Amino acid sequence: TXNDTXX
Repeated sequence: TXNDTXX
């Protein structure tokens, strides 16, 4: 759900 660890 963002940039840190994809998601």
